[PDB]
Amino acid sequence: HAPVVFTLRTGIAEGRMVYIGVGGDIDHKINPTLVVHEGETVQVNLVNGEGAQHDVVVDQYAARSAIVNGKNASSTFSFVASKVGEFNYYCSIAGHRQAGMEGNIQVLPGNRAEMKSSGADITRDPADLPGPIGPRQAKTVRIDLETVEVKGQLDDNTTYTYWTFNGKVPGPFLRVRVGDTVELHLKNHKDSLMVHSVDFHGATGPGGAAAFTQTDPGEETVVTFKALIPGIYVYHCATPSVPTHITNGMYGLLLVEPEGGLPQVDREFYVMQGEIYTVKSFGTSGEQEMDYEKLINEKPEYFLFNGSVGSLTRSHPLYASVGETVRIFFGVGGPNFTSSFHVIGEIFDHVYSLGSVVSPPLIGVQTVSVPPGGATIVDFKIDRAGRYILVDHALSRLEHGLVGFLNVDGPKNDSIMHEGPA
Amino acid sequence: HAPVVFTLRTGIAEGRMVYIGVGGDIDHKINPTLVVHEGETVQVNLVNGEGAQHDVVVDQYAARSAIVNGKNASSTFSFVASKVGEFNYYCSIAGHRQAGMEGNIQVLPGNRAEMKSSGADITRDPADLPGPIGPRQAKTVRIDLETVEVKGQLDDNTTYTYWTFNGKVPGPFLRVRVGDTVELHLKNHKDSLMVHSVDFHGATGPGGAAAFTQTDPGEETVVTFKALIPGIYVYHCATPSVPTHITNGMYGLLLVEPEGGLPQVDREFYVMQGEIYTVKSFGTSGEQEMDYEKLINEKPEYFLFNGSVGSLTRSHPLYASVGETVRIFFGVGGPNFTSSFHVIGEIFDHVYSLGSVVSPPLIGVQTVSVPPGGATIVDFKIDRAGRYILVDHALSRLEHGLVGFLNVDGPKNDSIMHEGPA
Amino acid sequence: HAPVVFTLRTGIAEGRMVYIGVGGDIDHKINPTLVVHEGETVQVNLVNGEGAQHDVVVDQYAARSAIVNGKNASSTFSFVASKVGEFNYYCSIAGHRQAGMEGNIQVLPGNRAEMKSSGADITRDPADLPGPIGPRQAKTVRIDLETVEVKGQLDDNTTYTYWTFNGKVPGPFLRVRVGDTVELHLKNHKDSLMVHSVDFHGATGPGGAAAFTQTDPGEETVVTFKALIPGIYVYHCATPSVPTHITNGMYGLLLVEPEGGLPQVDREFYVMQGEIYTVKSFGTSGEQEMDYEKLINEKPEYFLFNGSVGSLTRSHPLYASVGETVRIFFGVGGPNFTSSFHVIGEIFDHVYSLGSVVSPPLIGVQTVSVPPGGATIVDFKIDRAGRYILVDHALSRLEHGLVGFLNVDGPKNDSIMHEGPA
Ligand SMILES: [Cu+2]
Ligand SMILES: [Cu+2]
Ligand SMILES: [Cu+2]
Ligand SMILES: [Cu+2]
Ligand SMILES: [Cu+2]
Ligand SMILES: [Cu+2]
Ligand SMILES: [Cu+2]
Ligand SMILES: [Cu+2]
Ligand SMILES: [Cu+2]
Ligand SMILES: [K+]
Ligand SMILES: [K+]
Ligand SMILES: [K+]
Repeated sequence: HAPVVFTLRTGIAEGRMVYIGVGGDIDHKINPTLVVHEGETVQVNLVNGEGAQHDVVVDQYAARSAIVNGKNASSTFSFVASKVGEFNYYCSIAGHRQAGMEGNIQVLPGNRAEMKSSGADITRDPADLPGPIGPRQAKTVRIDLETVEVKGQLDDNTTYTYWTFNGKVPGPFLRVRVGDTVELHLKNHKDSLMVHSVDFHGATGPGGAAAFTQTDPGEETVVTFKALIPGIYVYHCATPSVPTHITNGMYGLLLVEPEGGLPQVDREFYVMQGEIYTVKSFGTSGEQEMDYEKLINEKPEYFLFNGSVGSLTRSHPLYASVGETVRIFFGVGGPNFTSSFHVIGEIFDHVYSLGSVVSPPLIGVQTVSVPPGGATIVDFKIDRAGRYILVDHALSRLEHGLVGFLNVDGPKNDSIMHEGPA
Repeated sequence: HAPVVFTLRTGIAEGRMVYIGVGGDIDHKINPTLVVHEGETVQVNLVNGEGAQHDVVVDQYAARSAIVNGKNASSTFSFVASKVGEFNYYCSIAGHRQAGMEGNIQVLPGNRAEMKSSGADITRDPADLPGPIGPRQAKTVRIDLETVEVKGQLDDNTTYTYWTFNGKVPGPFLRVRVGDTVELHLKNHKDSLMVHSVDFHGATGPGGAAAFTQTDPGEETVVTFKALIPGIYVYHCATPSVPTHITNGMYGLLLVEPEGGLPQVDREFYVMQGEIYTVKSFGTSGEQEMDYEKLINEKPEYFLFNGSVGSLTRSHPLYASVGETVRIFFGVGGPNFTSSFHVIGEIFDHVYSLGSVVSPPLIGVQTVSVPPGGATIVDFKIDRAGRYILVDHALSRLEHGLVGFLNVDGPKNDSIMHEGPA
Repeated sequence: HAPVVFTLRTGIAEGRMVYIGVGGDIDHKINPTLVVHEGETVQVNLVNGEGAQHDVVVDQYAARSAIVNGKNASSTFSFVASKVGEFNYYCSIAGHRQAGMEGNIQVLPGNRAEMKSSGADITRDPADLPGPIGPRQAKTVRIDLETVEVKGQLDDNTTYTYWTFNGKVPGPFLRVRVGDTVELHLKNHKDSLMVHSVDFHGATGPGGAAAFTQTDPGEETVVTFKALIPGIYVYHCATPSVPTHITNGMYGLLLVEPEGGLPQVDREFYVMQGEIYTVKSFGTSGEQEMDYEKLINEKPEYFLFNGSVGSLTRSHPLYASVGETVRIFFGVGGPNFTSSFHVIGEIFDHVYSLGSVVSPPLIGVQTVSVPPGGATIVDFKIDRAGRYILVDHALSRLEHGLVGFLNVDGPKNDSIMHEGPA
């Protein structure tokens, strides 16, 4: 999977100069044992706590941080845990290892256990969308949405109150044809504390339907609307506080197909990015709560593909085969951040700028900016095997949970890319 | 209009466990009375101050926050104040109401009073722009700007020292034809403390004219420059500190029309987005001042359309009628934030990407990313009535002042969108 | 060149009411002497420290700040230091000058000394790139990169440990033709602490080559890959922590030319933007260190073109002649911020949107958003003389080191732009 990340701050604790764990399974632990599995890439973040000179050296891997001099000075490093066994990490500054700066890394055989928590799985499988529509004539299409507030899994051993369409994040991928009439039935579950609604960016009229869909707990609201313009549209709850309903999970995509349909492709995926603003820092376990000051001042703790940490890496990666042309419908619920959407190891053959399905897509593009409340379509042929990586290329976000895998099976070496000279 | 928002934090004050108001008319008040008008959507933000378990419950409205457990934990909720009267809000956790956590919501008949302050109205009416140039050959054209420093209204009961072109924000919409020779006369009002100037993105040469227009208070500067390339351009003061002059209000748009003009439209509108960085938190009344730390580190307090809170909702909303084709000239003065410009309930028929007027517009677009120092043009046919909502879809900005209304009269229900089934 | 900036906070120090220097050569100095050279533009930022009313008045220049009233209230102003000599600056509030609020501005003849420090010059000269490839057929091209960790100059009297391709930032501009087979040899210098590697956005396959290029210090890695799709591609180090390797300087551009080559142009330039996250605030001299909290929370201290403060203003400005058509290859290493790239005084004739070289470029564009992990190409005819200014139009970044000069010699006044009436 992604690197396993450990943060260590230096300090004086239990009477000695030591390292102290930050977050994860090591939170506030003195000289924590870092437990890792054979073959994992292990990342260690060292932050200087008290202002003495420090590093971290990993005894048999010859991996080390840079030296860190003043308070807050930091160094980050990694190594592949290729050998099972127990290995010391320690500070190499004169006297510090003797003063107390030493702990263990345990490299265990086997695979890391699956993520678990007391929360429900609220992730949307990225293969979970309707396929292309027929060559139909326009018609009336009934859509059902239910709004549910649910304790969900946010990360291993970490939970959060999500608010969702149909129990997952993003909500259902809706797919209709230009000219269709949509008849929406919105039910707000009876255990909901809040009113919920929906605004479709592909709808024309008051609140994008939100003026007709403010729905009390236990009740239903119904609204009919015409789909007048093809495009790939975000939709989201539109009940005040709107950025609050959105951060909690109430966002989705609505595709309005052009008359002829989109170009035919072998496989399509559904991916949306959002932020969560928790009182505790990213990586702290337990029951997380929303922090309003962080929300309104745009200070996110979690950045997420499809609802959760590890959603598209461990829970349900994308899977395709070599030679397939693939399409990702990519949307940004937000509420706030522009995504720089990129698939590492591949190139977008076509990018539907700003979600326009009528204009000719752009050709041969590495990375696309997608604003919150915006969506695009990217298509590309997969020429060869590999683990391709979905990222927002504001790469600090990798460490706030933002990473997905597109797994394509086949040989490591081929004529498109291979080790060694030509 | 837009929800009336109240922030309550919990804590201990006057010898009891209580709610304490934050900002607005309730700042620092204990168990404050929330005064509200019939028909308003009321939003309450609860932030846990001291770490006991809390909620807010509105007696008779069946409206409540989620329970908030640790310090900083937060819950936002809203409700429509449909019934006139006096209603209790209280904490439902055992003992907390008797302990002192209770206040009153007064729902008054009629409408909320207008916004007032000891500041001048510095807002640009969105219909305040010159219309299409006729068919003309290119000619010499005189433009007059005056830089004025003025105490303006920022919000209800709140003021700020604005720096402006001609006393409003954005400055005058300038409109010339490609090939025009522009003779710009820039006067700095004698009462200004600062020198002021102007850089047009549509100008070719030193500082986009800024090298020629550094103008001492009481002086006049004159520069002539040719408009070589059609487009929709931002202009702004360019005297150091340029971000300071921009945040204070010194930005506007220059349209350089292409040869046959832009497509004819029923109505054109002029809107610009910018930020203000105050010492005090958004929503705190009184005389506001610039915070330089917040400016250079991009931590805004106010995000604004046309200069002021309520600028395009209560002061000068956009007006149009059903069936009209409408144009928005939309620019970001900034200084720093890219806008995700979106009109809730409508779809952009045409988007002039990156403000290009020569390249073919994109078709059928929900949301347009516009950088600081950039502008765009969006055109759309308004198919039906409703109140349409201009926003930056980084939606936390909603609750920092960034919202606008485009009001279109007519029935709620029609064939394009109506309540109930098809 | 760019404004000389001094920051003063007010306070009580050494027993009086005074101004105190913040950063630069005045840091923590009481009533500091601001030393400046004839003809420089001087900017003073005044920040209220203790809460009494203050301003700053420059004697004889008649330049002053606005009055600042509460703690943190700020006001910036500037003046041109046109007269050599010594001039008092003082607070005009009653009693404050006698209470101690007074210092000196020393305006010296001649030019400011060149930036110096104990660090290596790590800046890429923007003219340092290979020119257009012949109209040859596809072939095998060898590329060599070495990854080196080096103490570099960040600013005058300030250094940082940069991690680089080939000792400069950005790395070498790489230039191949679509269809080429690229044989990349990556050497990691034996004095490196870290493994380093390479991900090319122009490569197709595992990690964009990163799966094949994790290189221990003192070792080499070789990988061959085909350039399948023309485009302007970012490449960067891809060893965990990736945003750490990127912020330290490991980013560059790879052009995969289309079959015909790019349109012919008179002069090409190579510019990249990135951020540095130091423990100390921007403008603090000395040996700087990375701050991981600032990195991962996206709170930068330096925004940089080509590696360093003053890199494109004083060290290696861009130079061209009137009449030339100029091309800038512009990319954002990041790791985090999208750039609003603009050349003050010019307009882009052609913008290759999202870095697509297959799609028709956009025409007549003032400013372009470039995401981190993305690049574009902008072409423009320079019609007349002037000092043109490359900026990211999120203009607070000017004060964080983000500015560049394009120098075009010739007359100040002409038909395109001149002082006085038409
Ligand atoms: Cu140590
Ligand atoms: Cu909702
Ligand atoms: Cu929306
Ligand atoms: Cu309580
Ligand atoms: Cu000005
Ligand atoms: Cu500008
Ligand atoms: Cu004073
Ligand atoms: Cu590296
Ligand atoms: Cu990348
Ligand atoms: K491909
Ligand atoms: K419409
Ligand atoms: K030009």
